[PDB]
Formats: sequence, structure tokens, C-alpha cells
Amino acid sequence: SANHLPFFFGNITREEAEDYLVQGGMSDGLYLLRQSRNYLGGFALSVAHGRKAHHYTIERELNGTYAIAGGRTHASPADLCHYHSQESDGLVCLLKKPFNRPQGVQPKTGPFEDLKENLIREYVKQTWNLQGQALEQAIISQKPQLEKLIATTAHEKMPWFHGKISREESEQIVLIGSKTNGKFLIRARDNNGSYALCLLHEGKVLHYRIDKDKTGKLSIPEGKKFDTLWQLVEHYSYKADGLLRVLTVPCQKREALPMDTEVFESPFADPEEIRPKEVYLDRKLLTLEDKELGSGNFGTVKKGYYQMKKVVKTVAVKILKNEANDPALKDELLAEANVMQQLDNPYIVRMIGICEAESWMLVMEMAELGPLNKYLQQNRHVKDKNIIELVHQVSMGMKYLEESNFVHRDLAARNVLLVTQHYAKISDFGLSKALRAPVKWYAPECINYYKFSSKSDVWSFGVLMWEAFSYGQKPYRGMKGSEVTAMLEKGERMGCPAGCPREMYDLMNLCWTYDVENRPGFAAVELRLRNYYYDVVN
Ligand SMILES: Nc1ncnc2c1ncn2[C@@H]1O[C@H](COP(=O)(O)OP(=O)(O)NP(=O)(O)O)[C@@H](O)[C@H]1O
Ligand SMILES: [Mg+2]
Repeated sequence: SANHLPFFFGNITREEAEDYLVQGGMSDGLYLLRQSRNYLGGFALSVAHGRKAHHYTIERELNGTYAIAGGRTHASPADLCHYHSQESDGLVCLLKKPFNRPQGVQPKTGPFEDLKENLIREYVKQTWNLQGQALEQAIISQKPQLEKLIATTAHEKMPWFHGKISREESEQIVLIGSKTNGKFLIRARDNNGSYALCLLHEGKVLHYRIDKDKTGKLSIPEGKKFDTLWQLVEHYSYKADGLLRVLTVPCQKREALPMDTEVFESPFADPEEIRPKEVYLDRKLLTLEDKELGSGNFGTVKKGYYQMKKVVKTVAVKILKNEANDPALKDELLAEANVMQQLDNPYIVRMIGICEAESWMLVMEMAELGPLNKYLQQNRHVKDKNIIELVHQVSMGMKYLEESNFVHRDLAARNVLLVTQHYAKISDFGLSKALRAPVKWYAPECINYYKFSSKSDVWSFGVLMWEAFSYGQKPYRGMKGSEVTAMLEKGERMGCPAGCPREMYDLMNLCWTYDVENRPGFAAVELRLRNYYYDVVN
């Protein structure tokens, strides 16, 4: 807890924190503390310097201590702030003057805020019937979109809404049990937007009227206007305004979201569907379209249809080149295909199985919008926040591959395929290894020692992030491979793309760590990306 700190604001947005620093005059070293927007019990420090706001995630360590970017440990966020008032230790400047919560503003950390994580979890379970890893993977990518969604749900299902209870009933229900100050409920006074807010204050029930104006807005007499009871409760849980005190505990009574697609879950998630007993698929159940979707170094891709029990599944089929028919390649191709088929995550193009027919055929999930680099080059109106969402999903798919001890070897924007504008999937994982086989995407140890690992996939991910933020431009423009190797040895790197956030360019640079040992793994990359994504996207 940090509620005792007068400059601690709780769970506010990054923009609200910047608005407060502007309110405080934007002087160099002016700062405030807030809660990390990730449900991980961390904090965020917002500092003014050179007329810009600088934000840093404070992570809670396993032993209950706190640190920024794997840096030094601090006993508490107050102690971290004190240390940073004398030594920068990586921050833009020293912490000079705190911006205290204005008069009448309490930390945004009450029971209303606490309910959010479980509400989003319950919303995914109910809306999409997701469980286990599919459920956790939905939440991690879509937390900001899901928080916006739960705010629009009907007030009647909220724990603080008691419906058509009378004034006398509300009085008795607010008084039963422990007399927690701020204990409250909302009841309907009629069926035309008239409500009452009953609040416990030093053992007495206060009955406030909530009325709907001609413009459809809700308010208490002379109070701030709100479009919903959700917004009204959120506000009053940290700014009492016209109330005697804040609300606390409720009284006891092409643009689709990833989960809205048929490829979010595995085609075999339905227990009545027949999962193939091995890597092989029945060619008799597969139909290909005449026209190709494209081609590459390993084969041609066509749209296809795979006959299953309940439905016909639209698939993408990669028909491998004649070179893959060589008997010398067979065992490793089949061995890699088996391992590809084991992989199951929403952020990868799942490899359904293989057909040994006229040619070797890899049957995959369909990602109809095609590759990320070509999509961004054709759709330059795609916002920076949408690119962050897409690259974060790639870091999730890669975290899963790393956990599965699977090295991609060709991670690049051409190998990130879009199901929707808000749903990316990693494709062609392990294909270059399967076919016994791009230098601009290779880590220095790959070109020098042929050492491919999850760490060299991290390096590739940095180049991919650069491609994404550059709207599908080519990396190291016009340079030969030898010039790229020499430039990297000098410690030089590609520049920050136009409009690319500074935290995203710092993450690229971290992926481009020369030394393999010091380069982060995908767990660290995904978490750093997730923290930034959750702080900027509201
Ligand atoms: N699962 C898929 N779903 C939909 N389209 C796909 C899928 N896989 C590949 N494609 C399409 O086929 C095109 C070529 O794929 P591919 O043969 O993997 O070449 P590439 O990745 O561009 N270059 P390379 O590294 O040489 O293979 C892509 O640009 C996509 O348009
Ligand atoms: Mg490819």
C-alpha cells in the first residue's frame, strides 16, 4: 500500500497523470506516483522534464521489494522515490517536487477498482466460454479493450445495484453487519432514470437522489453529470464532491476482437471434433482453390477447405517445393512437422497437420488479411496504439514458443499474418530448420556461429518491431549483409521510426543486445511490452 503518500493517486490513466503534471506547472523534476495498470501490485512514476512527461513502471519483486527495469531493489515505493530524489539511476532526471493530490481527491484504489480484474475474467468466460490458457491469453492481449467493454454492461447485474428495493429496505440492508464507512448501494426510485444512492457514514444511512436530466445524463443535486451509473460509482469512489465521503464497499444483494474469430481457439477445442491421431491428414478431406495466395522460398500458399464433423474448416495450405521431396530431408521434415503440430496458442498460425500427396502439404489456420508488412504499407492510417497491440500479441506467441523450447529462426513482419486488424498470428515457425535451409533479421551469433536460439529470435523480434513501426519498410535500407554485420559490431543500430514511441525504440535496442547472455528472453520482452501497452491504451 501507498495510500498514505500525499502524491499517490492510485489507478488513474497515463493521460490523467499528465493532466495533473500540467496542472502542477510542468516544472523539471515535478512528479507523482500511481498504480501500475497491470493487476500485478506494482506502481508507476510520472515525471515532468523538458516539457514532456516521463513514465516508469515500478515492479513488485518476489520478496515484496520494488524495482524499475530489473534495477536496484527498494523496500517500498516511498523509499524508491526518496532514492530517486538524490540519484537518477537511469531516470530522465532527479525527483524534485511531488505533485500532491488536489484538495478533495483521494487515491483511486477502492473496492470498485478491485472488482475490475474479476469482472473482465467473468466477461470472457461468459461471452466466449473460454477456459485455461485460451482464457488467460484472451485477457492478457485484450485487457484494455475488455475494461472498456465491462463499463458498458447493464447496471442491473452490478453488485452495488439492488434494483426496486424500497427506501426502508435499503436503510436496513446498508445497516446489517460491520458498519464500514462508505458501504453503499444504488436502488431505482422509478423506471425512468430516477435512482437513490444510500451511503453509510459513522453508522447512519445517507440517502442521495440520482436524477436523469433531459440530455440523458445522471447526477446527484448540483453534482458532475455522468452517462452511466458505472461512471457515477467510479467517480464517487475517489472524489466525494457533494457526498459526505467516498463510496467504498458495495452492500451484499476485418476489425473483430480476436475471440470473435473461429481461429482464436484450436479447430479441435470442440470435444465432438475428431483430432488426428498423428501428424498426417486425410487428403480426401481437403479441397484447394485454383488461385494462389502467394509464394516464398519454401513453397506456394493456397486457400483450402478441410472437412470436419460439425463444419468445413477454411484453411491455408502451403505446398512445399520439389526440393522438399528429396529422401535425405524426409525424417527431419516429419520430425519438425510433429513438433509444429504440438504447438497450440491463439497467437500462432496453428499447424493442423500434413498431407503427403502430389507434394508435401502443410495445412494451417487461415489468416486472411495476409502479412503484417504488406498490410501496414497499404493501410498507413493504422494507429501507433493498434501497432503496439499487434506486436504485443507477437511477443505472446513468441513467449509461448520459447516456453515450448521451439526456435522460430525466421521471425520477421512477412511471417506475422493478420486474421483481423486487431489479431496477429506468427507463421512459418521452424520451417527453415524443417527444410535444412534473411541476414538483416539474424542476431550476430547466427551469422558468425550458426547458433539459433530463443535469444536470437528476440533479436529478430526487435527488427520486426522496427518494420511494424516503419509501416512495412525494409530494414537497413540498401545495405549489403557485410555492411550490416560491420555496423552492428560498431554498436550502431537502426534509427527510431517516425512516430514510434520512445519506450518501443528502447525495447528494440534491448532486443538488439549484442551479448546473448545479457539479451532478454521473451518472458521479459512480453512483460515490458504488456506494461507499456496497458499504460498507453485506454
Ligand atoms: N496461414 C496463412 N493464411 C493466409 N495466408 C497465408 C498463410 N501463410 C502464408 N500466407 C500467404 O502466402 C504469402 C506467401 O507466404 P510464404 O510462402 O510463407 O512467403 P514469405 O513469408 O513472404 N517469404 P519466405 O520467408 O521466403 O517464405 C504470404 O504473404 C501470405 O499472403
Ligand atoms: Mg512466410
